[PDB]
Amino acid sequence: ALDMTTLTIMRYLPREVDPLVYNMSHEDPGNVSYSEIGGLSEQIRELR
Amino acid sequence: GIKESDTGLAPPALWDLAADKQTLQSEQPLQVARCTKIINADSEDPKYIINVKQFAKFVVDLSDQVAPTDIEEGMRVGVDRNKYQIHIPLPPIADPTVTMMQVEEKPDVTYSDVGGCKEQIEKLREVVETPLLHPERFVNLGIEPPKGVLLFGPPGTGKTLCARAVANRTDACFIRVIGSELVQKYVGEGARMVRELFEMARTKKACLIFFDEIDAIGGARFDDGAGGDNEVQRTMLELINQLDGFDPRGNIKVLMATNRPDTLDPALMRPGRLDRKIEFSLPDLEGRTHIFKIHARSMSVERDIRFELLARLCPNSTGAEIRSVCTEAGMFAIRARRKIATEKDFLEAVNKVIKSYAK
Amino acid sequence: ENSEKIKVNKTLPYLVSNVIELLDVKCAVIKTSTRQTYFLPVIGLVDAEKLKP
Amino acid sequence: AVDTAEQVYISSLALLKMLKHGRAGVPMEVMGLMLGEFVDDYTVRVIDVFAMPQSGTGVSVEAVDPVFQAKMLDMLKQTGRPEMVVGWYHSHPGFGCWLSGVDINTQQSFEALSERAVAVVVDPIQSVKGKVVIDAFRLIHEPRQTTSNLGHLNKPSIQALIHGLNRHYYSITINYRKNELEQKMLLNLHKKSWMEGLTLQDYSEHCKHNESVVKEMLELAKNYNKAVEEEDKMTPEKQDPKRHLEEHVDVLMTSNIVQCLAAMLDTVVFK
Ligand SMILES: Nc1ncnc2c1ncn2[C@@H]1O[C@H](COP(=O)(O)OP(=O)(O)O)[C@@H](O)[C@H]1O
Ligand SMILES: [Zn+2]
Repeated sequence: ALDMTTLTIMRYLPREVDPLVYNMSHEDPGNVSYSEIGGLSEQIRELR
Repeated sequence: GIKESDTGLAPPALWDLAADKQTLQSEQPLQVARCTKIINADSEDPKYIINVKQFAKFVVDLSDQVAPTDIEEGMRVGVDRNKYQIHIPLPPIADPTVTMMQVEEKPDVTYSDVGGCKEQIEKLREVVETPLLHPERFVNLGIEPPKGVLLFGPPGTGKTLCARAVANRTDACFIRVIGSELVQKYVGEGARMVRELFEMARTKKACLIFFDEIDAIGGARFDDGAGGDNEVQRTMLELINQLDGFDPRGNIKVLMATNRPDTLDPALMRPGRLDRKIEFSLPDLEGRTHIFKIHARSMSVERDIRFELLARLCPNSTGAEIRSVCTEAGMFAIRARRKIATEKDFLEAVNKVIKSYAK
Repeated sequence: ENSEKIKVNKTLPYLVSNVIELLDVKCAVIKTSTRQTYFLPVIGLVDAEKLKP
Repeated sequence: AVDTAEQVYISSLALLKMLKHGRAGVPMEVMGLMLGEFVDDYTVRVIDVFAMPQSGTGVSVEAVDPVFQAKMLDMLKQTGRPEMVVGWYHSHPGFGCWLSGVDINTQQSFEALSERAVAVVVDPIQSVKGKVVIDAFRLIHEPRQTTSNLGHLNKPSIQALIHGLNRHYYSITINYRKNELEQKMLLNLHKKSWMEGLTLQDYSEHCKHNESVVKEMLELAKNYNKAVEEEDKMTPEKQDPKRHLEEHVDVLMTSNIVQCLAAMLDTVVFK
């Protein structure tokens, strides 16, 4: 981000943008736990 | 000498004085933007959204010379150069293509222009003409006056013209539409065109709207096509399902027509879309005689014609071909350079179809 | 006087823009309807919780 | 005499408020007032300048808060500044010194105020890096000129002439009231201190500076063997070896001699 007047660099910023990726990163799944899975055991454990 | 390059300008006695100079130095020119979304926190400091195309969008307000009583959604507004406050609501645009569907006034057609099918146009008028001009029998006997009917008859013959005669005697603004005018390379908007059409008709002092080839519009969904020229499936129900009938209809009269009724969606067939259905055929002998009676007015001829025999020399045939044959007797006069048409011209002009179109 | 300065410096017509995310070193990013892009070290007359990037 | 090409004097003390206010309001045409005196028909001098806060109307007559200025003048005359307001100023960032439709009406009030009030325009963003862009204007053929003073000045610039004397307003030549006291005071801002002048920089950085030119001198030495080899007396092209050798020589020698001299002086002073 740069000055409007002299355009000299006022600050660096965290790289990149986009509200869509925010919406992809700010949705909540709710409260879940591995015990609240229907005993897929092996499967769940493999994913762990 | 130097050549002018199409610069215009009027002679001196027709311009200037101090008026033009004062007007230019005094009045601010107005840029044009589209309107949106009256913010309307409490309806005394409303504010609005505007869009200057390719440039920006702004939140703005009105100049107190104009009031929210004149501002709506879109509304084509005009503002000044620097503070962009609303100075004028601009008049509507002729772009929405409604103009090319317009007839806009009493058509040059009467209830005798119909070629013999006066029976059908009369049963039509029972359901559109009668329940606007003679409402003394509908709602008292129970039902709100109907407003819309369909037609189907011979190949592209006379069908539309009935609507024109009705709209003439109804004293109604007339609009006529084909499926093509609900279609563009830009999609989705094709459905929105019917919405625009009904709204712009209701901005008129009540209007009569007619559709042709309603088979191509009122035809139901075809899933097994798996694509293709698929715009129909996006647009057609917005006619069929947003269309209103005798009950749910505002101050509008509607008429349908197509040569092929077998494919039409029952939703169009059922009420809320249609209040009557009418069938036609190839003009009967009385009809064919009456069409030539009508067209005897359409030219200058040696008016001793045996139209009674001409209509019989025509076997099962249309009435559009009757018009074509009358103009073909005109062709007979032209090829002979004759100042008037004659019965022989009519006879061999009829045979032009009857022989060469059926040899 | 703080409120009346702020009121008289709302300026009445103003641009519209699309919100982009915030940062702490509180300060947000904005894309104009003129497709210009800007960074505000201070968001302004709206609190943080009114916002959705 | 009805006023002529004339002259305007501005104090240096007034000037710095002209720029500081302008560079403060980089998004807006910020404005303020000048105190001075129409000392005579030949010139007007301005001493002291006070900017005033924002008005949502921008540059205008209603931008002037009568309550603020009256007490601001009241405070100023109490603390020794009884001068009246002889003119008003506002910033024009991004475009030169000229008067817009609002400005001419704004100034037209000021002439209607007393007799000959003058406006001042500052463009603080292109007034940078030693360049200054300031001019004074007044509304109404300017009365009979009696000296070549305005003939000396550049004629109204095109970016101002497009809105120039056709709007029956004209420039007044700027001038500065700086004095020997202010001159050396401002000079003392950048005047070198003794330890600053005796700083020996950095010997390792000096070698870095020395290499930064000696390596280049190797190329120009090769390039000098190109200018001398094209002695066919061809068309003019100074470039490549000829000049750039001499400037780089100048900086290189003065760098080494001063560093060694100060170190030599340092060797003598401190024992
Ligand atoms: N017997 C007739 N009387 C009047 N007009 C006719 C007749 N036969 C055909 N027409 C013509 O038909 C045209 C439009 O009606 P039509 O094409 O039948 O509508 P649709 O497209 O619904 O079939 C008009 O231009 C009219 O000149
Ligand atoms: Zn100005």
